[PDB]
Amino acid sequence: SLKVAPKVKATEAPAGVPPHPQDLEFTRLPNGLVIASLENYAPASRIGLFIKAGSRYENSNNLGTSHLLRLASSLTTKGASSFKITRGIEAVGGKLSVTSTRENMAYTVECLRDDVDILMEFLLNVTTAPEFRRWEVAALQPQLRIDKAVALQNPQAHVIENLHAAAYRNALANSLYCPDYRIGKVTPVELHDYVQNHFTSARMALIGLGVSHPVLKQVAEQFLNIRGGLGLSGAKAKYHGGEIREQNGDSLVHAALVAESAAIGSAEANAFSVLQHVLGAGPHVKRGSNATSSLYQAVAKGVHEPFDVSAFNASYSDSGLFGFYTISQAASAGDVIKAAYNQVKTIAQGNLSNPDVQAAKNKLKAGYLMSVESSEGFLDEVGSQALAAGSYTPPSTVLQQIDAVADADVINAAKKFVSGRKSMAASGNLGHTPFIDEL
Amino acid sequence: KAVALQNPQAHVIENLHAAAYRNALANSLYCPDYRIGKVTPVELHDYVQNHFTSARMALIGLGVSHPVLKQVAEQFLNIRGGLGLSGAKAKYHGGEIREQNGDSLVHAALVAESAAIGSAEANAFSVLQHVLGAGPHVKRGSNATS
Amino acid sequence: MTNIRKSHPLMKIVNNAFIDLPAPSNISSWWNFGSLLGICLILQILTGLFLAMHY
Amino acid sequence: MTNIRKSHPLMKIVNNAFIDLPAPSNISSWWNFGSLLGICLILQILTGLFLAMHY
Amino acid sequence: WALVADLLTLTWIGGQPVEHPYITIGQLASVLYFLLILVLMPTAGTIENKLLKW
Amino acid sequence: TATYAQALQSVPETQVSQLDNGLRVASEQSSQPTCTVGVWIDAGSRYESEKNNGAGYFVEHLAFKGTKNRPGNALEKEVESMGAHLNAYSTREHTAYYIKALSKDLPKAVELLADIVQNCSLEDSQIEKERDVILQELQENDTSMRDVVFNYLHATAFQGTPLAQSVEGPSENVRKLSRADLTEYLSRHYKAPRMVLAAAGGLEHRQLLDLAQKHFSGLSGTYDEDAVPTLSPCRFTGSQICHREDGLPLAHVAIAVEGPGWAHPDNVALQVANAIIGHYDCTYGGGAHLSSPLASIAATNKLCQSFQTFNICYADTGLLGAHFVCDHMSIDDMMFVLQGQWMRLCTSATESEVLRGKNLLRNALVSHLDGTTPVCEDIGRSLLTYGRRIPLAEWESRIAEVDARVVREVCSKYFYDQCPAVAGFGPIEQLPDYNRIRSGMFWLRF
Amino acid sequence: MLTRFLGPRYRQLARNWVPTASLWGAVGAVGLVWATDWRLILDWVPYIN
Amino acid sequence: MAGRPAVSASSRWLEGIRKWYYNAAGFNKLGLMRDDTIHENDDVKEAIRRLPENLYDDRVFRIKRALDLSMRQQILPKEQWTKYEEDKSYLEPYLKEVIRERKEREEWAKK
Amino acid sequence: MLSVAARSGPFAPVLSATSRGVAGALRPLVQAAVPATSESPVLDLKRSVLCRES
Amino acid sequence: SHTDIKVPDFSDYRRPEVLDSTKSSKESSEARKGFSYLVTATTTVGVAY
Ligand code: HEM
Ligand code: HEM
Repeated sequence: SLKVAPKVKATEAPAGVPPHPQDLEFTRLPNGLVIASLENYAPASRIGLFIKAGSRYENSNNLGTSHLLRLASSLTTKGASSFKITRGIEAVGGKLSVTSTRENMAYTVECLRDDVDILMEFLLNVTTAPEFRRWEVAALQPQLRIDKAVALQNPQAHVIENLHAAAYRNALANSLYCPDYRIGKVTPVELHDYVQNHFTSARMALIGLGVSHPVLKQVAEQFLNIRGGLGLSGAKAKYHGGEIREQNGDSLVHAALVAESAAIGSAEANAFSVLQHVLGAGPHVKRGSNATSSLYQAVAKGVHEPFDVSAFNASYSDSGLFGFYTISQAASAGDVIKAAYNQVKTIAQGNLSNPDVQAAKNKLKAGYLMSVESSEGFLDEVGSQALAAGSYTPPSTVLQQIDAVADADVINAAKKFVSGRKSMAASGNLGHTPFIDEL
Repeated sequence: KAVALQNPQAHVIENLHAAAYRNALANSLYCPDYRIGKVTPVELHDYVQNHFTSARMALIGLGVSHPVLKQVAEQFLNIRGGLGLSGAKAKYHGGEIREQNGDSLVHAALVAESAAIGSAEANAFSVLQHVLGAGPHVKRGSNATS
Repeated sequence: MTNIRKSHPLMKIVNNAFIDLPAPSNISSWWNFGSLLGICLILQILTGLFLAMHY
Repeated sequence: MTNIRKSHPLMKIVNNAFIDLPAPSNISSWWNFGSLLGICLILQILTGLFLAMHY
Repeated sequence: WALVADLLTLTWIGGQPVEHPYITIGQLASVLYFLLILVLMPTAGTIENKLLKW
Repeated sequence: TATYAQALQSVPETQVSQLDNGLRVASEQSSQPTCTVGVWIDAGSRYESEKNNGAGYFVEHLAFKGTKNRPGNALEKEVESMGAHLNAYSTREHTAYYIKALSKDLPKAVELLADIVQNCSLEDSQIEKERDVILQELQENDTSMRDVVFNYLHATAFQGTPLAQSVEGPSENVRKLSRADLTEYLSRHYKAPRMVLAAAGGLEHRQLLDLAQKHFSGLSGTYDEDAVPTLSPCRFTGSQICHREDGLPLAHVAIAVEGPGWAHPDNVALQVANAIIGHYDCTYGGGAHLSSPLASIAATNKLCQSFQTFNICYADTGLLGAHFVCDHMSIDDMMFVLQGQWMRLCTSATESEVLRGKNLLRNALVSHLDGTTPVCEDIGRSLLTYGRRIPLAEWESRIAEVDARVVREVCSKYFYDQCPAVAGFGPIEQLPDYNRIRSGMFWLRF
Repeated sequence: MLTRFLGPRYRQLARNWVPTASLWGAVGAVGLVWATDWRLILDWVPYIN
Repeated sequence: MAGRPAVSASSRWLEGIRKWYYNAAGFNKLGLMRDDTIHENDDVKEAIRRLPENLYDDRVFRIKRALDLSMRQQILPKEQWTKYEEDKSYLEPYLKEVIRERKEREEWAKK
Repeated sequence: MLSVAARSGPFAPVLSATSRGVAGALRPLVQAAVPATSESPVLDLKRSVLCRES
Repeated sequence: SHTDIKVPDFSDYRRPEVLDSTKSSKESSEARKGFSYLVTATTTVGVAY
């Protein structure tokens, strides 16, 4: 109700106490842990534990450990069993979900504010003190195939996995799902090593939604020992640039042509983000023709068949991938990629108008505000901020940063993509889809 | 395909042509995983009617008189091959394919573009092939000359 | 219908031939004689046994 | 034609309980009374029927 | 084997007339037949269960 | 210091004001810099006869394609360059057009919304090009097993009634629909008295009312002798439809009975009953430990690929039941335990599991309103079905009054010994006969 | 649900089946009486006296 | 501290009664440990399924050879018997957890 | 603006105990549905989309 | 194209009260099932005799 977009709330006639908003409390513990407690006085309370234990932190030996660790929740711990956790969570109606990207791994629990203390114990025990019994890990192993099958049912979820694989030789290239050869090859020893190395104060942050600061403060820092020195990540990564082409006889061809962009926090990343909306990265009108979308409009002429195209901006803590993602028939797959690619080249040549930039800034500002508007989306925004950075930035400050992006910076961002080393990942019927050297 | 791919060297060779070439020569010798069951009798008839047509054939026999071979071979077609999106005239591209399967032993194949058969340059590579050693000659040997 | 029915290694599965057995829809009335014959058989045994107690 | 796949769609499948049934190796002689009991039934019925033809 | 022996005692005393020696033995054998199975045998299993650390 | 009960009381109260022509202007004030505003109208398949069935889907398609003031894509261009999101959905009873933007952008969003409603263009080329568009995803929607089954269930549960029509409508009706039918449909169902303009976010209620007064005043009500048309009851019909197609891998089956309706208070008790049965589809970490007995058994021996419990509510009817996705040799094994769970609540429901269901329902209401977008839908839809909008605290009062005795009585009134409607799709050979399905509604068989 | 007490749930389940169990015993009573026209039961009914 | 509830059993002391019973039971003569002769119910059967492969395979052969001895009505030589002191419970830790799990599950149902 | 959803880039799969497994951030698929060719492939070995908790 | 399906006319076999599409089917549900069970109850009564 109250802190569902800015972490500073406007005055709303202080009376009663629940009907009154307040400021935000941000603290960093001496051991490096970060606590960002919120009290919006909402009926529902949400607690999230954000960890730098993404899928990129697995080395070549223990691939897929993060996927199994994502599924490893609701298992027997040192304080609560698997039965007690599943029964205890559902009895109070609460939910327990684990969100894992290539960099972070968020442990989120949602329930009502009356029973948030119960959800506290079931969160620390799952996150910090898992038993990882051999029989239980073995029984959960076939779920890896089931989870990977449904997640790969969507064709564009598989190109993104190959896109990072083709572009990196390192951490960021690891897929989010356990490899086909590792289903059954994961062992409780690997899970204990992954948990011990990658669960530490310096790589964790606790975020709450409707909970007092001392309640969060007292339940944070117990037994965090060492950083993630197991392998690969924890010692930087590097960008490669490649091309992965997979054929599966599908009717629709998915193509993702990207380049090297800047990491988050950097002022150049904002240039790509506003450039991402100049090119158009998602419809705003249901069943619309995308008149303002430069990419869709560019391919509209010539191609008179079903197709789709949008910008792609995958930004990370150390690097990033920027480019366009397209969907087209195999009969005219090459035309759509080439037409969309040529439009980006015109942007790099300075053929950009200030009203086009002004609209893109408006889309970026609006798109960000609605992203944090939801209670669940708001937790993810601050949670990742407390991990990538050491403090929270209010949305008003973010809007200023977006408004402080010069039109020249957008052109330079376009030049970086055009002149950069590309990384193409394609899927479907690749009879007509061109290669990187063919643009 | 499963039995023929039990040998890890078969997979690398299939991937080696896939990585190196874009055109005809990059096609694997085995039906793709998505095409098992998707082949139709009309496709087989088209393949036969286009490629099983005399000028692309040659009849060779051992221990058979020439008139027996000559008479039996005078019943053939007069057609040539067709076109292809991924197979027709081959052109070298050069790439890199990396597959991970957790195997104990690692197979690697690093190749470049050599010359075609008949050409005198192909003979240069063939004799160069045995300079570097391309198979043992002594059982359980230490390969001194390799 | 109450449970997953659990169990099953008993003589109930032998009785699935009387409950869940597939049968043609257009089976006419000339077919009750199969069950009628079983009715007749156990009727002769029932009356016959009580007849044999005085014969 | 598979010798193992015998005349299965018949009553022999029931008789697999007499031929191919797994049984413990360490069965002592005290288990023999199960088969003896069946022989006692058959013997009693066989002699009983011929007794009932004159009683 | 105490139950088997007692079952044999019941068989032996079943065929004998009801007089003063078989009245006493008959009651004792019968009361032991039920006492063994109902009380002594379940208590026997409990004692050994304790005797085997479980 | 802020208990669960106290937080519900501090939720801002919805403000509802009526215009001169009967337009209901509603809003909920908040603190977000963003907001969404939309118009909910009483229209859908149930309001269309067979001749004009599927007009709403045809009308909705052309709603954003051009207006009198902004012909062509100018209406779309205004929204996109502004940074707002434009969405629209239509069901058998309601259609909506809501636009999400910044709070400072409210004045322009309302002006655009009036143009879409009052000044639809329906150009002759637009219908012809949209007709081919509507004929396209109709073929696509044939591939959606879940949507086809629910259309099948609606077809036979309310057979011979307006409620049995599809929102999209038959393909033949799509081809023969002309501009005359569309404009007639607009002039008959798009009227101020049957309209509500809702909003939520960082907007003052006074601003929204004044904006509606400026733009929606031109809207008219009580057009002719028809004025505001009234609905007619639709009779539930216990039946069974089985589209047996063995090519498709999985079997989708939905079985439901007549519900109470939108305004019936028995919805709260029924919603607790559905929460007790729960849902599960092959991706939960709980597995065999799931509290719901149906979910626990379905996960222990891998009964279904998916299953869920629904309560569709209409003006005077409903479809209360469940829908499950399973193998071709698991339909009988789960329909037996699905109906077995229903007869347990009707006969023997313990207070402990109702407490689990009550808590589950409590979280469903609070967590559904995760922003301005679902709040306006709740504000707009309630004002068309419940009349007033029910506060969350009031929902808690009704939820706290449900116990085991209420659940046993309410379930036994709609579930026990009632003829259900069955819809099947795929390899449904194992699907039990209707008499086997019908006889599963009661126990002890004597 | 209250801190895992000792057999509260089964007491609630038993009470649900008590009204039908009590009426089920009537079939065992009346049906047995109906079977053998038991003398001291068919004396309080008005019609069958 | 063993044998019987009394401080001293009938046949002197208390610890030797259990040692005397172990030789009297005679499952050591067959080459079986104490937990190799337990009754397999729905609880013990699950606790067997959690045994490590090295320990489960060892149990299989100990049972397999014992049935061979019982089939021939024979026993292992005097030097191959299971010593009472060397007999260790390889199944008690696994049984206890299934006891703990079943007790929680059973008591959670009644609430 | 430091997250994986605000930038609408990479993916973030979710595994839950009371909710369905949901994976996917913003990437171009909505605009493809309007010229309907993406047939919404059958639920062959698949769970129910959109989840059920609201 | 699945929306082209329409349940055929069952009015030939429909009971007289559920003939009207406007009138709700819940009004006569008690009596529609009451008459059918009356046949079953009267058949068991005759068989019991
Ligand atoms: C398929 C089974 C049977 C058939 C077809 C059958 C048929 C007959 C017939 C035709 C008669 C001649 C009665 C007459 O003409 O007056 C008869 C008599 C008799 N049957 Fe059977 N019977 C069957 C089974 C039995 C059994 C199972 C019993 C005894 C357990 C039995 C006991 C008798 C006796 C005692 C009579 C002589 C008394 C009398 O005729 O009324 N029957 N039976
Ligand atoms: C388990 C099956 C049976 C048992 C245990 C059994 C037992 C006996 C016994 C203990 C006697 C007393 C004989 C004596 O003390 O002299 C007897 C007599 C007799 N039984 Fe059975 N019987 C069985 C089955 C049958 C059957 C199936 C029949 C006829 C089909 C039959 C016909 C007779 C007859 C006619 C007698 C009198 C003749 C005689 O006592 O030698 N019995 N039976």
